Amino acid sequence: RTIVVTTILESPYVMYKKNHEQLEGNERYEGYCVDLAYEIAKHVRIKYKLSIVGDGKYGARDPETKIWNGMVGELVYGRADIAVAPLTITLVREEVIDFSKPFMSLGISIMIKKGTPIESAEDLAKQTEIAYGTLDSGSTKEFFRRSKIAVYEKMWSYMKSAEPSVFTKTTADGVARVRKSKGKFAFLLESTMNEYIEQRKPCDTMKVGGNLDSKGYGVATPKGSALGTPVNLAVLKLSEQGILDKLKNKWWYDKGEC
Amino acid sequence: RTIVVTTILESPYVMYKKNHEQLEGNERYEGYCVDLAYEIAKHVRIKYKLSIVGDGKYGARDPETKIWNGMVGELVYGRADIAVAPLTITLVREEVIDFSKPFMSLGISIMIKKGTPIESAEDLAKQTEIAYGTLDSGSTKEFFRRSKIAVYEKMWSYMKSAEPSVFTKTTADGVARVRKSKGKFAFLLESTMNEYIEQRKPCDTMKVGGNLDSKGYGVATPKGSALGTPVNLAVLKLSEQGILDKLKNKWWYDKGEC
Ligand SMILES: NC(=O)CN1CCCC1=O
Ligand SMILES: NC(=O)CN1CCCC1=O
Ligand SMILES: N[C@@H](CCC(=O)O)C(=O)O
Ligand SMILES: N[C@@H](CCC(=O)O)C(=O)O
Ligand SMILES: [Zn+2]
Ligand SMILES: [Zn+2]
Repeated sequence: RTIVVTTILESPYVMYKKNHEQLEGNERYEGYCVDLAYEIAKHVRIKYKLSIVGDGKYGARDPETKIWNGMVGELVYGRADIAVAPLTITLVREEVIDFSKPFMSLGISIMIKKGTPIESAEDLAKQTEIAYGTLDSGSTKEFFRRSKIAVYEKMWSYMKSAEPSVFTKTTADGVARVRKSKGKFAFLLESTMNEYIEQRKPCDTMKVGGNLDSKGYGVATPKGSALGTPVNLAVLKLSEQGILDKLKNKWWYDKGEC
Repeated sequence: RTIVVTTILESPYVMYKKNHEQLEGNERYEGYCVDLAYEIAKHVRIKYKLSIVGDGKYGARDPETKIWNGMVGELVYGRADIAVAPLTITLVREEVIDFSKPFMSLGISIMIKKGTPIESAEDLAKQTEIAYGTLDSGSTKEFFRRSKIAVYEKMWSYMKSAEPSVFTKTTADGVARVRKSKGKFAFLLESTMNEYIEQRKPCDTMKVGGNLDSKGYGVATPKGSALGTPVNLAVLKLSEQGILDKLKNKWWYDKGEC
């Protein structure tokens, strides 16, 4: 009767509240997906408990063991009933889990430290003075790995072999690396995260250029699960009532520091 | 074995080829959705015949007879197997048909004749010198009808009662009205259509302001139909291989005249 909602610590989607160590259960957390989970659970009429995914990953299949990790894995192996997180709707995932229609629309983007001489993916691909990378084990990495587009192929060949590794284990590590590298590292990440960081002190990074693709995040359920339909309709209702727009404003812009 | 694909004449999604009267069947048509249909049918491995929806409408339920019209109706009553068209994914439709994940992301937008003193929905709502309207029987009209947001409520109250009618029967009639009204009519339509028109001679209209919402178009099938899964995966594959981006470029920008 209490359903398990797997999610991930990723600002501003899910973050610890300032006094979290003095709190328990759902009250430990705040952010866009915490609010999204509350609203969906209210429409679908369920009790639920937030659970930060143990391995801190979004979800990918190990090509050897064929085992899924991350939140995708929580759903696949029946350890979580729903995932409410910035989880990208992709073909390979759609084969093994279900997704609501998108609750946010976004694309892969470039983050630079301000002043960096880079305006586009082409600009990065044609030089080597500025290193660039992505989050490990997520959809952005897979994008470069799978792309058959020339410039992206070129970027992948550079990233796959770059030493020291340019694949970070969290988005926050990528951001720090941009910020500490004096313009010699750029980060490839989703425009939503990029746009949030750009609005936060020290206000030293910015998104450059257009997005590389157009896609969306979806609330996910195990394949064939009974919750999938209600959740989907809940997402569409929140979209049409403007709640999703409201929440984006709340967590990105209303508190903008730059 | 030959499946019926309902669609709608709406530039640049489906248009008559220049010498259509000398042609037959699928060869009569060209445009983004014609290409989209071809690509999906190739992945799903089906033969199909394009069929322009008889009533020229997207789809709405008559509140009296409770009968669905337009392409939604073609699917609901089993006269078409698939719809490939700029058909907006909405809650009420999702109750009676299925939709792939979105193949295009868009939002409601304002089109003005260039020079018109209007920058926003607020600007329209607070004056009456400039009339404004929408397409009849589509999702934009429903948006205003259903909105609980102040400015939009105000716009709806004006449109619902405006005389002569501001609800056009096709998008093209709305555009003509903007173009012939010397700045005294603005049109509320999806940003995709708005963006296409803006790139076409006489180059006398433009999109102003941000979009009013964020949503998407989806390929639609009757509820519970076996084609739904394959079509969905086909859409995600085309998205990830960049075909959808390619097609948008082909039909909007590559041939831009402004
Ligand atoms: N070739 C393109 O412009 C591709 N784009 C543009 C915006 C979003 C996207 O996927
Ligand atoms: N309040 C908002 O900004 C709402 N927006 C912005 C862009 C798209 C959308 O639905
Ligand atoms: N949203 C991504 C994670 C972030 C990224 O890969 O840039 C995913 O679902 O895998
Ligand atoms: N795409 C819309 C039609 C255009 C509009 O309403 O602006 C629909 O599916 O109803
Ligand atoms: Zn501590
Ligand atoms: Zn003729």
